[PDB]
Amino acid sequence: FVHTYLQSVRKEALRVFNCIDWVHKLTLEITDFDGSVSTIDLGASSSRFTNWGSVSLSLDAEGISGSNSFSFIESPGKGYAIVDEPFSEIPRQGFL
Amino acid sequence: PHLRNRPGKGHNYIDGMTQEDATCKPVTYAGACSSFDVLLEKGKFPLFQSYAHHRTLLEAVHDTIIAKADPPSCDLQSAHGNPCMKEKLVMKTHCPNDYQSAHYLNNDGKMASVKCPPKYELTEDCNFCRQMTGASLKKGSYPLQDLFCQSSEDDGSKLKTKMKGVCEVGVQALKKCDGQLSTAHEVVPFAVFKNSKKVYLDKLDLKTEENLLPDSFVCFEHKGQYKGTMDSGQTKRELKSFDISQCPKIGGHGSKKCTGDAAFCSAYECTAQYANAYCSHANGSGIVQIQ
Amino acid sequence: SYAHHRTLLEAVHDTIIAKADPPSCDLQSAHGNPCMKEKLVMKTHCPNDYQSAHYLNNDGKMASVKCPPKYELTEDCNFCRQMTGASLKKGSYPLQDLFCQSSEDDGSKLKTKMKGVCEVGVQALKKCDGQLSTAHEVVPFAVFK
Amino acid sequence: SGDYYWSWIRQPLEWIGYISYSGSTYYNPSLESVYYCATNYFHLHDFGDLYWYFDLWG
Amino acid sequence: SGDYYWSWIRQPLEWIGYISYSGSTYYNPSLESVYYCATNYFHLHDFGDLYWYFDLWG
Amino acid sequence: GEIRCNSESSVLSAHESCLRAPNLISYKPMIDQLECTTNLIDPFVVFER
Amino acid sequence: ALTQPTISCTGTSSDIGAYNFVSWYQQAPKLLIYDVTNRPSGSKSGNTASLTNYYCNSYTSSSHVVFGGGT
Amino acid sequence: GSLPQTRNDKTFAASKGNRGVQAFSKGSVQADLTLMFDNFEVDFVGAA
Amino acid sequence: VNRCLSWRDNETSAEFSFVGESTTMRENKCFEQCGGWGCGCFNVNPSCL
Amino acid sequence: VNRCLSWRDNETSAEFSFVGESTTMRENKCFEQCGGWGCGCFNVNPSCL
Ligand SMILES: *[C@@H]1O[C@H](CO)[C@@H](O)[C@H](O)[C@H]1NC(C)=O
Ligand SMILES: *[C@@H]1O[C@H](CO)[C@@H](O)[C@H](O)[C@H]1NC(C)=O
Repeated sequence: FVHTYLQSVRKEALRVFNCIDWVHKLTLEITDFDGSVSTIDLGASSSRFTNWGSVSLSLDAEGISGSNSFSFIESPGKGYAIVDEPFSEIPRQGFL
Repeated sequence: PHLRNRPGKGHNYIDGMTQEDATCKPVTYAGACSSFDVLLEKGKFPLFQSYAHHRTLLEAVHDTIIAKADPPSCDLQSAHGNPCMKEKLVMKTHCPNDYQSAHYLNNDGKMASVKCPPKYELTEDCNFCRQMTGASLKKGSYPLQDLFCQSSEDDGSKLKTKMKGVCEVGVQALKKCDGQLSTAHEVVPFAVFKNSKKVYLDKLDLKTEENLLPDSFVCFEHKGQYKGTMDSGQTKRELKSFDISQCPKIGGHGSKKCTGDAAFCSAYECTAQYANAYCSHANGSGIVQIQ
Repeated sequence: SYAHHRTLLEAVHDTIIAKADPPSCDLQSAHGNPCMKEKLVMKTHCPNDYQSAHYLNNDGKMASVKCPPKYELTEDCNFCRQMTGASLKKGSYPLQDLFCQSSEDDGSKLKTKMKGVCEVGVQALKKCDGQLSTAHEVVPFAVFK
Repeated sequence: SGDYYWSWIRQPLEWIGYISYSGSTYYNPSLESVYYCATNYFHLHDFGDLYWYFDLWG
Repeated sequence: SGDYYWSWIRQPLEWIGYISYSGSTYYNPSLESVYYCATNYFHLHDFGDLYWYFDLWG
Repeated sequence: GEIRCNSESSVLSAHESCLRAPNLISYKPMIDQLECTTNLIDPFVVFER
Repeated sequence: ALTQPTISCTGTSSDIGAYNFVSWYQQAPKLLIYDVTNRPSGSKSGNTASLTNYYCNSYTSSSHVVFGGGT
Repeated sequence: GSLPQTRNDKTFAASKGNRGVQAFSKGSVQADLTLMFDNFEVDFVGAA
Repeated sequence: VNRCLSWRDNETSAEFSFVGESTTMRENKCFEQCGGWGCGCFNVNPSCL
Repeated sequence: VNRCLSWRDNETSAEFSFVGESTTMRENKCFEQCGGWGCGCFNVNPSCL
């Protein structure tokens, strides 16, 4: 009789995800009246409730830029990376 | 019934209603206290039941954490023509039957209670006193609000209620408004800080951090236990409360041999001889901080 | 599972396992002595009406805890409590789950080798400073000649 | 009629108890289980039932 | 008060039994079912209940 | 119409009967304080466009 | 009960210290001073009332009536 | 496969503040942002 | 931990009982965090948010 | 409101009970309206038609 259990070797983990689509995203610096301490970020057809009302962005050209078939890895506090395999929701032996 | 090992003194009684000192002076596993057992009923007082190892309002009052208001409890028998029942009438409560008193935390951050005349009981809304012939009133007071208290030194003199779109909450007049006024009854969370008044909040973002202070340990003893208090033959297996002030601190002096779990042994000095009491670490205790 | 191997008491009576110094220091006469040290680091569970309980101490011998007369060991086997009109059992509760046997293989060079352990039970494996995760765990153990 | 509290006092004073207009009875804690009867009959207060302001002694 | 063991001895010594401060009774195995009563009253040990150090004989 | 309702009152009161897509809310459980935020198409902007 | 020997009626925090309902009787005794000062002269300070056979009674936190020892 | 990698002319890379990834691709957009209720005025600015 | 990952989005925690019954659109999540004296808890198993 | 949106078309309201049982083709609807003193009702939750 054999009882086997897995244990983690390194005290770190990696997060694997995929990008279904890419979205245009504009960063604005709001040089307000008597003071320019205001920086905002917003996407297509979206509004942000800043001071003195709100600021909206149309960006009517293209709200998307297609999709992809790779996978992305994130190591928290260390950065990101790209792996050239399709993102599979079912585990497979010999893969990521 | 580990929840009946109260932190601090555990004095769950109110001034004047001192006819239940057998079981409401320090609350132990044995007796039954009317002003405490209501908190442990299933489905009622869920916020305290989550933070079950923190002090109640009466416990905080008896530890001088929370002060007592001016006219601490203006009796309806002698002061029913005085502007007393003002903060109570803006709350929507629900008292059970056979209760002659009920305590709450008033606007100033102190404890005030409503006491019916003798032989009367508070109605279902705790607003009126009614008399029933041949009824046995409970000896305690019903806790009106769902709250838990603790000991803090953080100052809050600059803390004030900041609610958006609210002209007036409870008895506090936030601002002056004219026109439409949607008036309703709502469940508002609130907090009380040192040197401040009641502070109503739009959101409740609170976190707890653990420590090794004496209030975070539950120390008990057995009844009939050899070489301990109440060392006599028993007909039932029951526990007894123990005071952690006797167990020596690590690298220190004490009066009783004391053993416990990992946290206690890390904090206090666990004995190598026969122990007098067992000191476990509190289920959920700690220090709670509100955002 | 190993039901046809000797118990701790059987191994003691066959001279396989020795008896510790103070074989069982009675709590009636030696409650102020540093006896209950290896027992206090174990998490046990005794039934009721038991006046004694035996275990295999660190040195590889058999020790036991005996309550004063008419007292019984509590549910954690750490204290003695007295019940009026209770009939105590005449034996001692085996604290540990173990089986013994007769062996001639030498083990004088055998020692505990646990990775990432500063201290297990009553044995101080090494000296460590900093964070120390302290817990109760089920550790298998063996005793050799 | 008039919301009175009929109380009993004794001198071997010491308050024994009162019976109210509503039939509610309140007793001294020691005696829970010359004799006079005095009640607040003239100095009535509109804000409270100050029944210990004894006058009109029996 | 003082955690004493009141024991009975007889001489036709021979220990009969003791009754403890806690009410626990221990008897001689043979007699389980002149008379003196001596208890350890002065030479108390903090580490154990050495009740057979008999003094203050009855 | 990622979040859609059946009446103006349901929209103005955020009633639970309104339907919405899976995973609209973005959670940032960083150790100091949580950040609950989401990016939603403003229907008024599209209406004015 | 209250402690009695200007006659001074000294009590605990429950009576006099909390409530201002203390009255005096002269002995079928006759009531002289009610509500500390009102007369159909007395005063209060801390837990002790003063009046310038005289008995003092007061109202306790337990809704009871406590009579003085008497002078 | 650290991020600064180019695949079929896409050149994915870390976004500023390391909060995600980007995608550098040939293209352009038309942006017409709108202000609303813009009111930010004080009195001390009356001086020249 | 078993309750921590298997938290249903439509089930409310006991801490937020002052919300009680509400008709607003709402969801509930549970996130594991660090466990240890540096995190703030004596236990080393992961805490919950 | 829960009864208001979930109104079955074949279920008759209690107000129109003088109709009672009829063999004519018929349907029943419920519409939310304003709620507030300007609308005509002290409550601010939406009324029903
Ligand atoms: C909604 O919650 C109830 C009670 O909490 C539960 O019985 C029901 O299964 C839940 N609905 C789901 C999980 O779809
Ligand atoms: C018609 O009405 C009856 C009673 O009102 C109901 O039981 C039945 O389900 C309805 N038919 C539907 C909803 O198709």
